[PDB]
Amino acid sequence: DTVLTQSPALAVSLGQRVTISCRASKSVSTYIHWYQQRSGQQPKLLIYSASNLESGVPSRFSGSGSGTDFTLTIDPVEPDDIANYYCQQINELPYTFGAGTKLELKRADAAPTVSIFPPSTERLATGGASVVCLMNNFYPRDISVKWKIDGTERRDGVLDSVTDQDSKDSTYSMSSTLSLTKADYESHNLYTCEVVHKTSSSPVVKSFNRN
Amino acid sequence: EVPLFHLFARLDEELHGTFPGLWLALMAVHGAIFLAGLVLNGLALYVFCCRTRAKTPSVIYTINLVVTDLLVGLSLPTRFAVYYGARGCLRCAFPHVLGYFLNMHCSIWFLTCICVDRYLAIVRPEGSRRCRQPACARAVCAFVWLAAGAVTLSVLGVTGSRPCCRVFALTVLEFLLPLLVISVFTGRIMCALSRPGLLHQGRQRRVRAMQLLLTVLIIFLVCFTPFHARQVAVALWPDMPHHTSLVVYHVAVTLSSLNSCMNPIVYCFVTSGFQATVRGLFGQHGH
Amino acid sequence: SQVQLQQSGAELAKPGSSVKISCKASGYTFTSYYISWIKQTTGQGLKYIGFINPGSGHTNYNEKFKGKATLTVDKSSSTAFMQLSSLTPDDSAIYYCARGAGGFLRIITKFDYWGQGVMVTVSSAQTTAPSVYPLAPGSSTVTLGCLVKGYFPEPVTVTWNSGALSSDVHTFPAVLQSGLYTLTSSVTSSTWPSQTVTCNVAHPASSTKVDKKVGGSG
Repeated sequence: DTVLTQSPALAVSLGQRVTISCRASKSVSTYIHWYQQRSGQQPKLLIYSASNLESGVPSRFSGSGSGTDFTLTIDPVEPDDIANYYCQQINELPYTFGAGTKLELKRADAAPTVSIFPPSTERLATGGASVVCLMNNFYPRDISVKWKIDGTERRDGVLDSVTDQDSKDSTYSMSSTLSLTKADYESHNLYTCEVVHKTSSSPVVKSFNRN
Repeated sequence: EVPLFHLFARLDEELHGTFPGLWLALMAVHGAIFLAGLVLNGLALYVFCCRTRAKTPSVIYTINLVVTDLLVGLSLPTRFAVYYGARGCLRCAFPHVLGYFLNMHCSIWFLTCICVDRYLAIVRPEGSRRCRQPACARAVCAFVWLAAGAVTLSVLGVTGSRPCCRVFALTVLEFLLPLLVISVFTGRIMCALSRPGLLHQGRQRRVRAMQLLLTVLIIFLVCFTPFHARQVAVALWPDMPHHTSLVVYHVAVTLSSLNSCMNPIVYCFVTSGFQATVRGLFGQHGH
Repeated sequence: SQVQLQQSGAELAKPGSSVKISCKASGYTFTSYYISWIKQTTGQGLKYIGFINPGSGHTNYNEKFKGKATLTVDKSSSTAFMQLSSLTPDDSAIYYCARGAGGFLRIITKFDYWGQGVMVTVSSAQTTAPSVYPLAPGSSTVTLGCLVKGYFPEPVTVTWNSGALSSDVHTFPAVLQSGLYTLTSSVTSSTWPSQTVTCNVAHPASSTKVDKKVGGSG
């Protein structure tokens, strides 16, 4: 069974050449299909047999390579090419797809807009507690968020959600929620979410004591 | 419930999927076999129709044999042509299946008939009261063709809707019986030859019959044993792995098709003009 | 017409049950081309399940999906069917049907067209109305949002001020916990608290429309 490992997701800019590398495990002569999975759409076959364009796709795409390593070249790029890309071998019967690469736009490394949001008043009435930290409009993707609790490390039941690429400004957004029982919430006083990002060496602090 | 007619095309597609290199190698072997069988059987048909005059019953059986061989050779690339130009259509996969059945039945029984006629012309000259008489040979050939049609209709069905295998009653009346007949005839020939008291031309005729019977026995044991062995093992041993069954089935089909190329050794024993026109063709090719 | 492979709608099933998803081909001779079924999960990548020849009826399955997926063909209406048996929450994924052209060197050498995809969600939970939770802190542009907790199934829409506010509207992806979904949205309004904002939510399957004012201190 062949294992196909694709290149890690990389940032692209408008008009510059980009390439996607797909490396197989065993030898596949020329049997790599290159698709394009857009946001909420079926995959569209761009390249078949690792070199031939599909009838209908623009000529900006070009597949190349044979044997073990394969490449897909896009030049130039427009916002219609910001999507997933999968390499699939059809040599042996257990057809194996790649992990997929996320192309996305590059721009200025904006700082996150981090925000404590207090649990609501009637959250305690229903028998629960959910505290949230929200940050948005930041670059890059690798953002670290963690819950500072009275000078102690704390992870349990912390759920994190990350949005996709923004359409109008090409940024990211993130929410982190901690689900705690109302008794353990009211037993404790100090609350913080510590957020560390590439935008600044100094970590951003945003705490919560009572208001 | 998935009759054998479906199963032939399914096995073809399954081998093409799982083992592409073996499938292409079998394609190359089938193409070479078709070429060799076509040229050899065309030469044999021309020799036995437009050259020889003494229409002995052996000549009639051999003419039917070359007709069967030509039909199987023509059906050999028909399988791949149907598989590629008309894939999915399994109704049109009938001609190569019928070629398989013809190769299994008519070649086996016409070789048996040639051996029987050769035996009856050596030990027991009956005065041509029941044997000889080329109308009798024509009737025997017609009955063999009707038996082949009946066997195909009994295995596949009226409309190709017979499930399961039902193979135990076929390999005994189709492979074990001619093998037993040829074995007992060559045993009788060997027993007669071992006993002293035979004059030299009678001994020569007996040993020539020995070569003919042993050649037909070798053809039987090489080109048809794997098919019936696989058919027996697929019923006695259903535990057997599926990949092994597929590969063994395709190799057996390849050898059963190789029977068409390996048959013309018998034509050297049937008549003396075959090698004469072979030498003539070789001389024409050289000059 | 051009080649098309239509598919059914999204299917919500129960664990241990079975489901059947249909791919209807149109615009070409149905028996001349293979139909392949392929998986895609959100966490992992695409995974190939199997294929079937509509004409000869020959099927092939992946080793992982053997005994789980079953492929059938109805040639009269020209439709392929895939049946999932013994469904588990692992199988919540999007399934595609692909029209695979026959080839010479290999059995399939092309994968022209794909279906629009059928989302199969396996969960023992039933449909439940959401419980929105407005929350506000207590610069001029201050973040505001509500917490939508405990709803089923997945699709739900959140609207800000009935569409009046559309500046920095961030609907985060929803996560699953204890068999139920939770949602959070955010917006920045420099007019707070002079201008009240509403948390308009609408669950289509639950047919529930809730508007909530954030309120809060200040």
